[PDB]
Amino acid sequence: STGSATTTPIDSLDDAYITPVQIGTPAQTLNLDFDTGSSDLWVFSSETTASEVDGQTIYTPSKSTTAKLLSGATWSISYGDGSSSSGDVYTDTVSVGGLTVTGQAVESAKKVSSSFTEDSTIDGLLGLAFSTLNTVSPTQQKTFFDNAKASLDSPVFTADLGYHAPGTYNFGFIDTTAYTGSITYTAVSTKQGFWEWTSTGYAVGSGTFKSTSIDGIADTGTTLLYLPATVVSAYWAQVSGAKSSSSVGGYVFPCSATLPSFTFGVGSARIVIPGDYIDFGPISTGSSSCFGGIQSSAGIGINIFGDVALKAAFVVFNGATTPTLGFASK
Ligand SMILES: Cc1cc(C)c(CCNC(=O)[C@@H](N)Cc2c[nH]c3ccccc23)c(C)c1
Repeated sequence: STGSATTTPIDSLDDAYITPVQIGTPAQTLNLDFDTGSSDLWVFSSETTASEVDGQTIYTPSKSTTAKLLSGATWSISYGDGSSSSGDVYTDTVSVGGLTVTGQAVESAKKVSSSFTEDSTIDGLLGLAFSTLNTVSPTQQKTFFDNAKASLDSPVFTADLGYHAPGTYNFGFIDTTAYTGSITYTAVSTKQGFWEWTSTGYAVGSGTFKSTSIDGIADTGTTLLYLPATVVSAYWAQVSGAKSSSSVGGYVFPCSATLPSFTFGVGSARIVIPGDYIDFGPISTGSSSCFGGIQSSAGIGINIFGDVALKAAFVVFNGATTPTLGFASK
């Protein structure tokens, strides 16, 4: 089998991407944030504290003839940025395009933190990291991809995120028309539960490529590109007036700037992030200071190749017996 669904930026800055997902019988369609940095499929629901719902579409398991409460199962997730959610668990039928998993764990939120409430465009997250990170207790549950993998024509999914435009998540096949050149594959460590890999270096604009190992995760659920402070300083030094602001929380730059590109290495291959991808707009409404899309990882503990980097590439998440990551230009 295969599946294919269009993923759409939630706003004019590409702050996140939402993909329609069918849950239950009859189908309830929710717009989920496909997150290769976590492993829980959780949704706003009829159980969610009413004051914590503000425009999201909810899953109502009592209206699904295939939903079954997973007795005694609860979940609770604390993302590294300080957001969180928790609740109870149903098994139900979940489809992404033409791809269907019966008996998928659907984690129904009873509580969400304020940032999720305040984002009316995201109805939940669909985790695509490794199932060892799943938070359901006392019986850990599998991700949608893990459940689907044996049925897929090939045990893969691909992320093709657009810049200010829709893109595509494919399951079970590689669309050879969706990229230029070839796909370069690179090793993955699964020990921490992430799609953890090592970039071979970077360049700023037309500058000389620096060969240096940069360990990090491929995380479709993170907006920005978070890299070591040395790398980030080298980038913003090329932008007149850019500076790291403690009050704002990272590098800011004049909104009148035209930004240089940023290149990262995948083996001997190179992915070029165009400069415009690194502009995340005014720091506050009406400001002439803009927030940078490349930021220091120093306070995080790991480098994060988030959407800023991933949207410049066609990315293969290869779930073969030994997982690997593939990147192509597009
Ligand atoms: C200090 C610090 C700061 C950041 C930015 C991060 C990355 C957080 N990014 C995720 O954890 C996403 N994989 C998932 C995610 C978290 N919050 C969301 C809100 C909306 C949509 C998706 C999500 C970490 C690990 C640590």
